[PDB]
Amino acid sequence: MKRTWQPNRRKRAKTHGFRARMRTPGGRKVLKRRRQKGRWRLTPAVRK
Amino acid sequence: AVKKFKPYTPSRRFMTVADFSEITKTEPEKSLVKPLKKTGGRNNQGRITVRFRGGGHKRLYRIIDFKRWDKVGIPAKVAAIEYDPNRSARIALLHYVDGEKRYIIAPDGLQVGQQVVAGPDAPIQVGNALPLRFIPVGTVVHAVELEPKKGAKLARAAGTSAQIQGREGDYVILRLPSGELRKVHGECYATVGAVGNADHKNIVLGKAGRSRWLGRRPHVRGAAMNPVDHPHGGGEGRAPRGRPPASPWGWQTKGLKTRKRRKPSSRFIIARRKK
RNA sequence: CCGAGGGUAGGGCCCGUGACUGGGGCGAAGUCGUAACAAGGUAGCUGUACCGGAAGGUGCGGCUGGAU
RNA sequence: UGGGAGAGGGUGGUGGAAUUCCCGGAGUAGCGGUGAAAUGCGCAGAUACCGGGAGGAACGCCGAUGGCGAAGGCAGCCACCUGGUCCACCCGUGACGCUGAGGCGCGAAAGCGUGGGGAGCAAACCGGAUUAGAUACCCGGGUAGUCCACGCCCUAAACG
RNA sequence: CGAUGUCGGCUCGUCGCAUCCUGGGGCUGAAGAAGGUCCCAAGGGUUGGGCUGUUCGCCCAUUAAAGCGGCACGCGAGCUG
RNA sequence: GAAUGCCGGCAUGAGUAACGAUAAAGAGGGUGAGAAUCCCUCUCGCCGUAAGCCCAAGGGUUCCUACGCAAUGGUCGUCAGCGUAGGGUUAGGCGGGACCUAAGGUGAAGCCGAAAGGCGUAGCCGAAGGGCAGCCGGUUAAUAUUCCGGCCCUUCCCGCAGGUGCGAUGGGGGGACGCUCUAGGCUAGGGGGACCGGAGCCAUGGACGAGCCCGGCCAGAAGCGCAGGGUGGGAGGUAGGCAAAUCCGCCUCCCAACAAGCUCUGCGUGGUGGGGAAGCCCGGGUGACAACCCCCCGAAGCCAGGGAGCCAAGAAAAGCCUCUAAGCACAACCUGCGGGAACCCGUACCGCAAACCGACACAGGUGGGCGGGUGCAAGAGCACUCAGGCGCGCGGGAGAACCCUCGCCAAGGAACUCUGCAAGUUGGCCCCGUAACUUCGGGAGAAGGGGUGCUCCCUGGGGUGAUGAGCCCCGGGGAGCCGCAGUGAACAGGCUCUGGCGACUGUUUACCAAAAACACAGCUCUCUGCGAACUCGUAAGAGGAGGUAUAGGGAGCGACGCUUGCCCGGUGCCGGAAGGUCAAGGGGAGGGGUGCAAGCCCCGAACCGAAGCCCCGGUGAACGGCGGCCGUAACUAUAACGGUCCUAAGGUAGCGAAAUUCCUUGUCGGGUAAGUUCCGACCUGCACGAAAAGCGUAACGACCGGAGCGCUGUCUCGGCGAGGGACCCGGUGAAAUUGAACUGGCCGUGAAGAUGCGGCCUACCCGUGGCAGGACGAAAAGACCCCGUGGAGCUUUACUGCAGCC
RNA sequence: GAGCUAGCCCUGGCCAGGGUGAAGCUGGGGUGAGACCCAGUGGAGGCCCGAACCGGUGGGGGAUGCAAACCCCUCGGAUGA
Ligand SMILES: CC(C)C[C@@H]1CCO[C@@H]2[C@H](CN[C@@H]2C(=O)N[C@H]2[C@H]3O[C@H](CCC/C=C\[C@H]2C)[C@H](O)[C@@H](O)[C@H]3O)C1
Ligand SMILES: [Mg+2]
Ligand SMILES: [Mg+2]
Ligand SMILES: [Mg+2]
Ligand SMILES: [Mg+2]
Ligand SMILES: [Mg+2]
Ligand SMILES: [Mg+2]
Ligand SMILES: [Mg+2]
Ligand SMILES: [Mg+2]
Ligand SMILES: [Mg+2]
Ligand SMILES: [Mg+2]
Ligand SMILES: [Mg+2]
Ligand SMILES: [Mg+2]
Ligand SMILES: [Mg+2]
Ligand SMILES: [Mg+2]
Ligand SMILES: [Mg+2]
Ligand SMILES: [Mg+2]
Ligand SMILES: [Mg+2]
Ligand SMILES: [Mg+2]
Ligand SMILES: [Mg+2]
Ligand SMILES: [Mg+2]
Ligand SMILES: [Mg+2]
Ligand SMILES: [Mg+2]
Ligand SMILES: [Mg+2]
Ligand SMILES: [Mg+2]
Ligand SMILES: [Mg+2]
Ligand SMILES: [Mg+2]
Ligand SMILES: [Mg+2]
Ligand SMILES: [Mg+2]
Ligand SMILES: [Mg+2]
Ligand SMILES: [Mg+2]
Ligand SMILES: [Mg+2]
Ligand SMILES: [Mg+2]
Ligand SMILES: [Mg+2]
Ligand SMILES: [Mg+2]
Ligand SMILES: [Mg+2]
Ligand SMILES: [Mg+2]
Ligand SMILES: [Mg+2]
Ligand SMILES: [Mg+2]
Ligand SMILES: [Mg+2]
Ligand SMILES: [Mg+2]
Ligand SMILES: [Mg+2]
Ligand SMILES: [Mg+2]
Ligand SMILES: [Mg+2]
Ligand SMILES: [Mg+2]
Ligand SMILES: [Mg+2]
Ligand SMILES: [Mg+2]
Ligand SMILES: [Mg+2]
Ligand SMILES: [Mg+2]
Ligand SMILES: [Mg+2]
Ligand SMILES: [Mg+2]
Ligand SMILES: [Mg+2]
Ligand SMILES: [Mg+2]
Ligand SMILES: [Mg+2]
Ligand SMILES: [Mg+2]
Ligand SMILES: [Mg+2]
Ligand SMILES: [Mg+2]
Ligand SMILES: [Mg+2]
Ligand SMILES: [Mg+2]
Ligand SMILES: [Mg+2]
Ligand SMILES: [Mg+2]
Ligand SMILES: [Mg+2]
Ligand SMILES: [Mg+2]
Ligand SMILES: [Mg+2]
Ligand SMILES: [Mg+2]
Ligand SMILES: [Mg+2]
Ligand SMILES: [Mg+2]
Ligand SMILES: [Mg+2]
Ligand SMILES: [Mg+2]
Ligand SMILES: [Mg+2]
Ligand SMILES: [Mg+2]
Ligand SMILES: [Mg+2]
Ligand SMILES: [Mg+2]
Ligand SMILES: [Mg+2]
Ligand SMILES: [Mg+2]
Ligand SMILES: [Mg+2]
Ligand SMILES: [Mg+2]
Ligand SMILES: [Mg+2]
Ligand SMILES: [Mg+2]
Ligand SMILES: [Mg+2]
Ligand SMILES: [Mg+2]
Ligand SMILES: [Mg+2]
Ligand SMILES: [Mg+2]
Ligand SMILES: [Mg+2]
Ligand SMILES: [Mg+2]
Ligand SMILES: [Mg+2]
Ligand SMILES: [Mg+2]
Ligand SMILES: [Mg+2]
Ligand SMILES: [Mg+2]
Ligand SMILES: [Mg+2]
Ligand SMILES: [Mg+2]
Ligand SMILES: [Mg+2]
Ligand SMILES: [Mg+2]
Ligand SMILES: [Mg+2]
Ligand SMILES: [Mg+2]
Ligand SMILES: [Mg+2]
Ligand SMILES: [Mg+2]
Ligand SMILES: [Mg+2]
Ligand SMILES: [Mg+2]
Ligand SMILES: [Mg+2]
Ligand SMILES: [Mg+2]
Ligand SMILES: [Mg+2]
Ligand SMILES: [Mg+2]
Ligand SMILES: [Mg+2]
Ligand SMILES: [Mg+2]
Ligand SMILES: [Mg+2]
Ligand SMILES: [Mg+2]
Ligand SMILES: [Mg+2]
Ligand SMILES: [Mg+2]
Ligand SMILES: [Mg+2]
Ligand SMILES: [Mg+2]
Ligand SMILES: [Mg+2]
Ligand SMILES: [Mg+2]
Ligand SMILES: [Mg+2]
Ligand SMILES: [Mg+2]
Ligand SMILES: [Mg+2]
Ligand SMILES: [Mg+2]
Ligand SMILES: [Mg+2]
Ligand SMILES: [Mg+2]
Ligand SMILES: [Mg+2]
Ligand SMILES: [Mg+2]
Ligand SMILES: [Mg+2]
Ligand SMILES: [Mg+2]
Ligand SMILES: [Mg+2]
Ligand SMILES: [Mg+2]
Ligand SMILES: [Mg+2]
Ligand SMILES: [Mg+2]
Ligand SMILES: [Mg+2]
Ligand SMILES: [Mg+2]
Ligand SMILES: [Mg+2]
Ligand SMILES: [Mg+2]
Ligand SMILES: [Mg+2]
Ligand SMILES: [Mg+2]
Ligand SMILES: [Mg+2]
Ligand SMILES: [Mg+2]
Ligand SMILES: [Mg+2]
Ligand SMILES: [Mg+2]
Ligand SMILES: [Mg+2]
Ligand SMILES: [Mg+2]
Ligand SMILES: [Mg+2]
Ligand SMILES: [Mg+2]
Ligand SMILES: [Mg+2]
Ligand SMILES: [Mg+2]
Ligand SMILES: [Mg+2]
Ligand SMILES: [Mg+2]
Ligand SMILES: [Mg+2]
Ligand SMILES: [Mg+2]
Ligand SMILES: [Mg+2]
Ligand SMILES: [Mg+2]
Ligand SMILES: [Mg+2]
Ligand SMILES: [Mg+2]
Ligand SMILES: [Mg+2]
Ligand SMILES: [Mg+2]
Ligand SMILES: [Mg+2]
Ligand SMILES: [Mg+2]
Ligand SMILES: [Mg+2]
Ligand SMILES: [Mg+2]
Ligand SMILES: [Mg+2]
Ligand SMILES: [Mg+2]
Ligand SMILES: [Mg+2]
Ligand SMILES: [Mg+2]
Ligand SMILES: [Mg+2]
Ligand SMILES: [Mg+2]
Ligand SMILES: [Mg+2]
Ligand SMILES: [Mg+2]
Ligand SMILES: [Mg+2]
Ligand SMILES: [Mg+2]
Ligand SMILES: [Mg+2]
Ligand SMILES: [Mg+2]
Ligand SMILES: [Mg+2]
Ligand SMILES: [Mg+2]
Ligand SMILES: [Mg+2]
Ligand SMILES: [Mg+2]
Ligand SMILES: [Mg+2]
Ligand SMILES: [Mg+2]
Ligand SMILES: [Mg+2]
Ligand SMILES: [Mg+2]
Ligand SMILES: [Mg+2]
Ligand SMILES: [Mg+2]
Ligand SMILES: [Mg+2]
Ligand SMILES: [Mg+2]
Ligand SMILES: [Mg+2]
Ligand SMILES: [Mg+2]
Ligand SMILES: [Mg+2]
Ligand SMILES: [Mg+2]
Ligand SMILES: [Mg+2]
Ligand SMILES: [Mg+2]
Ligand SMILES: [Mg+2]
Ligand SMILES: [Mg+2]
Ligand SMILES: [Mg+2]
Ligand SMILES: [Mg+2]
Ligand SMILES: [Mg+2]
Ligand SMILES: [Mg+2]
Ligand SMILES: [Mg+2]
Ligand SMILES: [Mg+2]
Ligand SMILES: [Mg+2]
Ligand SMILES: [Mg+2]
Ligand SMILES: [Mg+2]
Ligand SMILES: [Mg+2]
Ligand SMILES: [Mg+2]
Ligand SMILES: [Mg+2]
Ligand SMILES: [Mg+2]
Ligand SMILES: [Mg+2]
Ligand SMILES: [Mg+2]
Ligand SMILES: [Mg+2]
Ligand SMILES: [Mg+2]
Ligand SMILES: [Mg+2]
Ligand SMILES: [Mg+2]
Ligand SMILES: [Mg+2]
Ligand SMILES: [Mg+2]
Ligand SMILES: [Mg+2]
Ligand SMILES: [Mg+2]
Ligand SMILES: [Mg+2]
Ligand SMILES: [Mg+2]
Ligand SMILES: [Mg+2]
Ligand SMILES: [Mg+2]
Ligand SMILES: [Mg+2]
Ligand SMILES: [Mg+2]
Ligand SMILES: [Mg+2]
Ligand SMILES: [Mg+2]
Ligand SMILES: [Mg+2]
Ligand SMILES: [Mg+2]
Ligand SMILES: [Mg+2]
Ligand SMILES: [Mg+2]
Ligand SMILES: [Mg+2]
Ligand SMILES: [Mg+2]
Ligand SMILES: [Mg+2]
Ligand SMILES: [Mg+2]
Ligand SMILES: [Mg+2]
Ligand SMILES: [Mg+2]
Ligand SMILES: [Mg+2]
Ligand SMILES: [Mg+2]
Ligand SMILES: [Mg+2]
Ligand SMILES: [Mg+2]
Ligand SMILES: [Mg+2]
Ligand SMILES: [Mg+2]
Ligand SMILES: [Mg+2]
Ligand SMILES: [Mg+2]
Ligand SMILES: [Mg+2]
Ligand SMILES: [Mg+2]
Ligand SMILES: [Mg+2]
Ligand SMILES: [Mg+2]
Ligand SMILES: [Mg+2]
Ligand SMILES: [Mg+2]
Ligand SMILES: [Mg+2]
Ligand SMILES: [Mg+2]
Ligand SMILES: [Mg+2]
Ligand SMILES: [Mg+2]
Ligand SMILES: [Mg+2]
Ligand SMILES: [Mg+2]
Ligand SMILES: [Mg+2]
Ligand SMILES: [Mg+2]
Ligand SMILES: [Mg+2]
Ligand SMILES: [Mg+2]
Ligand SMILES: [Mg+2]
């Protein structure tokens, strides 16, 4: 049947993207936390 | 004159439709329309704030002239009468001798080709607009402003009217369509006559899908719901109300008055509605 | 080929009968009340409506085939 | 052809009396109701009186033993649209008449559908009396309905 | 109770005997025929249908007879549900 | 040494199940160490509204070539979407951007919020919508509307000429719109040709033929032709289009009007440029100077912004055209022609799937376009087939039980069973014919029947064409032929009678309920006079609604018909300027602490003093509620009638053993041989009853009952047959479970059901196919039941608070 | 976190073929005029049959699955809420 993951590059970028994150207080704490942890990537990769 | 159908489907048994016989023009005036932005009953938060809305036919808004003191003294000709999907009334296309064009809501009796005019001096004729003080007592009147220069507010839907009862200083006394008696300032404008399309109330929607076309989504009874949802929700089997009948939010809904007690407009309301 | 008739399927009129049910007729001395004939004790009758154990009562309008 | 009387019919308008309710004022201990009462209403200011307002329904006197209509039925006053009918004159047609199974139309009240309207009245209903009872008669309330539009119903002591 | 699946049916049997029939007896208020009552006997047999989820029970048509009980009210790692 | 402990390793089950659609294979020849599995050829089968082809998304090198086979591939592997390396994606016109706006988002101004932040007209962003210029063919191992060829076109810059009051983000026009149905004319696409071109072929009995087999086009600027769209021209006035305006709108007058003209599209033609089969020979070469023509069918596509009808009344903005304002009129803009200029990103490949979403090369899921022919009434249905693509990444045998999926069956025909569950039957089209009842539509495909192929002959009408021929479409009559059978295969209703419920079409518990549930038109009550009520938000601000009582919120009921009774004492809500109670506050009789005192400081009665509550009324389609005992008729029985207690009032009409009736399978009647169900009645209704509506109701239902006919492997009662498994052999090889085991029966015993204890009996050691009685077999720390001063949802006249309202 | 699912908003797309035959309109009849009747035309509808597409009624299979909801047969809607 239709499963839950239906990839869509625009959707991915507009929801989880670096700019979406910078716009809200909580998104910035995400960026700050994944920085402090040392994540190689702070935000999902989409081809664009 | 509502029109019937032969019972050739279960729903055509009872369906009635308007006759559309006063209509003389069947596409609107390009310069006077704009898109009517549908809401679904959602507010600027996106939350439903009026349940069960959405899904109706697409519509354009037709700008209606609810002031008419905009153009004192300038007569206009009744060019056309048109269907308006944003209101129960029909609407009348007006060509002013100016060249300006404008819609009004179409009074009862109004014929294409006649002239109407607005102002303190206009004739007392179906279609004219005067401040209330200059309209003789007993006149049936529609599209009444409620405060001067603020726009016509009262008696706008199909078939309605207000009646001028008496005068008192700067105010006149109107009997509104609800039967309330109210003081409305004499400088408030009003249009002579009743609103047209009086047969509107006798239309039988006839099928569920027709409510859908109007943007009315199905209404769910509280008695059908659960207690998380509604005072009347719950119960094994059917259940009577079991408490004073109530709204989803818990206030009582059989009798409980709701006009704010200390409202300044009370001084101008002589007598609440009847019946 | 047509053909008595036999078979299949579906209708129409009639007759008989049927748990139960509707009033109707009749029947020497049953029970309830007293509507009508006298102004019958609320003049009567009446078409209709609604109501009531029952006759009946009341509304509306009609008639005199009503008294004084 | 000329004239007549008439609540004949339909539409629109509109005029005063009365009842009810609302507002103001003035006033106080009862009002109402009956065979007698009681229920009801009233000092939270009624009844009785004066002024203003709203709204519906019916048109006093004239009015008659009257008038008009085929019948049912028709009554303030006004305009309009319309039927019947009679008289005069003796002009026109030249029996073109009478009745009329079916058919079609009209048809008090009540009642029914859809809107409206709702003052007074009032089936149903509630109450108070009366009574052995009183699902009545009398009294206090009161909903359909009584009114308007359109559509049905088609009955009668629709009788002379 | 860190689970011993529960009513009825179906299928498959197997056992007890306080025996429904068939076999053998005694008594009879046993003439015969046919019954009643008790004793011995478990080898074999013990039908089909209508109603109900039913077990049971009632009924229809038969039969020599249409037995009553146990097996976790036998049988869901065999089925049904 | 135990914690269903934690991490890791390794066992058992076991050479066991399985190897992923039952579309299917066989042989020859190659290659190689090795071949059912790679390549090639021949034969066979499968898809063909796809299992073929093209877009979009998503994926991201998977593409092509060489070299590989450890692992990945459910087996093998020389092969591969695998490993290594090299190569491969070319645009002014295709798609996106340097254009436009939609929802939405963001946001000068501005508003609001302890902070963070929330709003917000303009404006800006935002597309699969608008707008905009490229078609055909060839080339590569791999890209192509991108390279190349041919023929076309767009914008920008600059110049020449010619024309004009030029000029904008401002005004205006246009852009610009629905649903159904649809005319004419074309095009795509298709069928036929006795005509045109072609390598050939004559077989096995016949055919050298008007034979068979193959093919008979594509793109094209101007001009021209056919078919369509869009559009009146002039004058005078002018106060409106937030400045101006010669434009637009509005009034007038004259002329033009089913037209025409102008303009813009589509189709045809068109200079010219391409393509071009079978077959044969080694993707290529030939065919080939290839031929390229006639007729028929014909779109849902095109002309298009076409036409009609309808109600539910159908985006915006830019491009573009026109008007003018500053300005400027040496400019500028319009037209024509010439030269020059024209950027960024994508482009490989997969794409109904082995490359995307599902952990897998997973029988599942994934939007748009094309989707050929024949016959079957039509069609995208079905069967077979074209082009093209496949045989589904384990095979070889055998021919047991048993399971799956399938075919048939004597006599019987529902006897099966909770139930005809399941499977039969029926089955398309044409014609005849068709009942109760009904809201007049319907019920209806009611039921039930007859016809159906082929051949000859005669004949009616239509489309194209020409009025004819030919081709094509609808028929009509007669006479025949064959078979068991003519919708000869495939696709394709079983029917009726009668109840319950719900009017109806719809909706639902994604993944155990599709229903009688929810919704529904319709009915009623109630709130709301607009800065409405109500809702979301601390607020600003939104929705309501750019609506206004014929409207908006809430609530119950649920098409329609006939109806909807009595109770207002309690609760609710509505009304009541009196009375009672009533907080802060007012008032301050009278006290008190302290101080020499002036004073300072505290307590404080009467009385005035909101809402609420009390109190007086109203109100049921507001919450609700609608009696008991005893007596009585000239047979008996039963009570129309009476008595008395109680109530706020004592259940009306209608219905009734009911989706409600306990006793109960009530009783009677019907249907049956037989009927706890069913239907019809009765009424002592345990415990119906009137908008949590009462009683009916045509039509409707994958709803739940009862009966009958038809027909059956459901059954008496089973038999045989097919294929996929099971079984054997080669290859690959799991799983839960598992204290260890050298693991029999009886009768006892035991913590009360023993392989393991006692006594007896029985029993050589080890497997394979099978069956399920036991190992209180596995699975899951019982979901029932209790217990814990465990949890959570929900309710209220439990307590206590809070929002909100007064 | 609404790339699943529920609702709404904006903008697009899709629904083979066949059947039934409403209103209106035309003509005829009818009447004083009418209503109304008859035939033709017409092409309505939460109309009918049936693909695509959307569903998920009954049974069977599957049940360490092809699959953490699938497969076969059957069945509902298919111009509309
Ligand atoms: C009067 C009765 C209520 C008495 C009651 C009957 C219920 O069961 C029995 C109780 C007594 N214990 C039984 C039980 O728990 N049995 C369970 C079974 O659950 C699976 C089978 C399917 C589920 C059925 C039963 C559940 C409860 C599982 O496979 C079985 O091993 C078994 O665990 C008594
Ligand atoms: Mg889903
Ligand atoms: Mg995307
Ligand atoms: Mg996207
Ligand atoms: Mg997205
Ligand atoms: Mg976001
Ligand atoms: Mg972002
Ligand atoms: Mg912050
Ligand atoms: Mg910060
Ligand atoms: Mg790094
Ligand atoms: Mg992140
Ligand atoms: Mg109708
Ligand atoms: Mg009708
Ligand atoms: Mg109209
Ligand atoms: Mg516009
Ligand atoms: Mg809005
Ligand atoms: Mg917003
Ligand atoms: Mg937001
Ligand atoms: Mg709401
Ligand atoms: Mg809503
Ligand atoms: Mg409105
Ligand atoms: Mg309108
Ligand atoms: Mg005012
Ligand atoms: Mg209405
Ligand atoms: Mg609408
Ligand atoms: Mg509604
Ligand atoms: Mg509802
Ligand atoms: Mg509920
Ligand atoms: Mg519920
Ligand atoms: Mg919730
Ligand atoms: Mg709660
Ligand atoms: Mg609650
Ligand atoms: Mg409740
Ligand atoms: Mg409930
Ligand atoms: Mg209940
Ligand atoms: Mg419930
Ligand atoms: Mg109730
Ligand atoms: Mg209750
Ligand atoms: Mg409540
Ligand atoms: Mg009011
Ligand atoms: Mg014979
Ligand atoms: Mg006696
Ligand atoms: Mg009398
Ligand atoms: Mg008497
Ligand atoms: Mg008397
Ligand atoms: Mg009398
Ligand atoms: Mg009475
Ligand atoms: Mg008093
Ligand atoms: Mg006083
Ligand atoms: Mg009034
Ligand atoms: Mg004479
Ligand atoms: Mg009458
Ligand atoms: Mg009357
Ligand atoms: Mg009394
Ligand atoms: Mg007495
Ligand atoms: Mg009244
Ligand atoms: Mg008389
Ligand atoms: Mg237990
Ligand atoms: Mg365990
Ligand atoms: Mg247990
Ligand atoms: Mg267990
Ligand atoms: Mg059996
Ligand atoms: Mg003897
Ligand atoms: Mg024996
Ligand atoms: Mg035995
Ligand atoms: Mg039994
Ligand atoms: Mg029993
Ligand atoms: Mg018995
Ligand atoms: Mg014997
Ligand atoms: Mg036993
Ligand atoms: Mg026992
Ligand atoms: Mg027991
Ligand atoms: Mg047992
Ligand atoms: Mg058992
Ligand atoms: Mg089981
Ligand atoms: Mg069992
Ligand atoms: Mg078991
Ligand atoms: Mg077992
Ligand atoms: Mg077991
Ligand atoms: Mg230990
Ligand atoms: Mg473990
Ligand atoms: Mg542990
Ligand atoms: Mg561990
Ligand atoms: Mg290790
Ligand atoms: Mg391990
Ligand atoms: Mg290991
Ligand atoms: Mg070992
Ligand atoms: Mg092993
Ligand atoms: Mg082996
Ligand atoms: Mg094994
Ligand atoms: Mg396995
Ligand atoms: Mg497998
Ligand atoms: Mg298959
Ligand atoms: Mg198969
Ligand atoms: Mg082979
Ligand atoms: Mg090989
Ligand atoms: Mg090999
Ligand atoms: Mg193979
Ligand atoms: Mg090969
Ligand atoms: Mg095909
Ligand atoms: Mg990937
Ligand atoms: Mg390998
Ligand atoms: Mg190897
Ligand atoms: Mg290998
Ligand atoms: Mg491997
Ligand atoms: Mg695999
Ligand atoms: Mg090799
Ligand atoms: Mg490449
Ligand atoms: Mg180019
Ligand atoms: Mg640039
Ligand atoms: Mg954006
Ligand atoms: Mg775009
Ligand atoms: Mg081109
Ligand atoms: Mg337009
Ligand atoms: Mg528009
Ligand atoms: Mg558009
Ligand atoms: Mg429409
Ligand atoms: Mg072409
Ligand atoms: Mg063709
Ligand atoms: Mg060409
Ligand atoms: Mg001007
Ligand atoms: Mg060639
Ligand atoms: Mg050549
Ligand atoms: Mg199409
Ligand atoms: Mg078009
Ligand atoms: Mg058009
Ligand atoms: Mg806009
Ligand atoms: Mg200047
Ligand atoms: Mg100059
Ligand atoms: Mg120019
Ligand atoms: Mg640039
Ligand atoms: Mg490419
Ligand atoms: Mg698929
Ligand atoms: Mg596709
Ligand atoms: Mg692939
Ligand atoms: Mg595979
Ligand atoms: Mg797959
Ligand atoms: Mg072809
Ligand atoms: Mg066909
Ligand atoms: Mg295969
Ligand atoms: Mg396949
Ligand atoms: Mg074998
Ligand atoms: Mg066969
Ligand atoms: Mg047989
Ligand atoms: Mg039979
Ligand atoms: Mg038979
Ligand atoms: Mg049966
Ligand atoms: Mg068939
Ligand atoms: Mg019948
Ligand atoms: Mg019939
Ligand atoms: Mg019938
Ligand atoms: Mg019937
Ligand atoms: Mg009929
Ligand atoms: Mg038939
Ligand atoms: Mg024939
Ligand atoms: Mg033949
Ligand atoms: Mg069928
Ligand atoms: Mg239903
Ligand atoms: Mg339902
Ligand atoms: Mg019902
Ligand atoms: Mg009904
Ligand atoms: Mg439907
Ligand atoms: Mg569930
Ligand atoms: Mg479910
Ligand atoms: Mg689930
Ligand atoms: Mg299911
Ligand atoms: Mg359910
Ligand atoms: Mg269903
Ligand atoms: Mg539901
Ligand atoms: Mg319904
Ligand atoms: Mg109703
Ligand atoms: Mg109402
Ligand atoms: Mg709130
Ligand atoms: Mg708030
Ligand atoms: Mg705050
Ligand atoms: Mg608004
Ligand atoms: Mg509402
Ligand atoms: Mg409902
Ligand atoms: Mg309904
Ligand atoms: Mg009460
Ligand atoms: Mg009261
Ligand atoms: Mg009360
Ligand atoms: Mg109150
Ligand atoms: Mg107070
Ligand atoms: Mg109660
Ligand atoms: Mg009570
Ligand atoms: Mg009654
Ligand atoms: Mg009964
Ligand atoms: Mg019943
Ligand atoms: Mg009951
Ligand atoms: Mg019972
Ligand atoms: Mg019982
Ligand atoms: Mg019985
Ligand atoms: Mg019987
Ligand atoms: Mg019965
Ligand atoms: Mg009884
Ligand atoms: Mg109930
Ligand atoms: Mg009923
Ligand atoms: Mg019914
Ligand atoms: Mg009826
Ligand atoms: Mg249904
Ligand atoms: Mg159903
Ligand atoms: Mg049957
Ligand atoms: Mg069998
Ligand atoms: Mg076999
Ligand atoms: Mg062997
Ligand atoms: Mg091996
Ligand atoms: Mg392996
Ligand atoms: Mg051991
Ligand atoms: Mg051992
Ligand atoms: Mg052993
Ligand atoms: Mg052993
Ligand atoms: Mg024991
Ligand atoms: Mg033992
Ligand atoms: Mg042992
Ligand atoms: Mg031991
Ligand atoms: Mg031992
Ligand atoms: Mg021992
Ligand atoms: Mg031992
Ligand atoms: Mg021993
Ligand atoms: Mg032994
Ligand atoms: Mg073996
Ligand atoms: Mg074995
Ligand atoms: Mg076992
Ligand atoms: Mg066991
Ligand atoms: Mg155990
Ligand atoms: Mg066990
Ligand atoms: Mg489990
Ligand atoms: Mg635990
Ligand atoms: Mg436990
Ligand atoms: Mg558990
Ligand atoms: Mg549970
Ligand atoms: Mg317990
Ligand atoms: Mg405690
Ligand atoms: Mg404790
Ligand atoms: Mg607790
Ligand atoms: Mg809690
Ligand atoms: Mg708080
Ligand atoms: Mg409130
Ligand atoms: Mg998605
Ligand atoms: Mg669309
Ligand atoms: Mg469709
Ligand atoms: Mg037909
Ligand atoms: Mg026709
Ligand atoms: Mg027409
Ligand atoms: Mg339909
Ligand atoms: Mg059909
Ligand atoms: Mg299924
Ligand atoms: Mg589904
Ligand atoms: Mg089945
Ligand atoms: Mg499962
Ligand atoms: Mg399936
Ligand atoms: Mg199927
Ligand atoms: Mg269908
Ligand atoms: Mg269709």
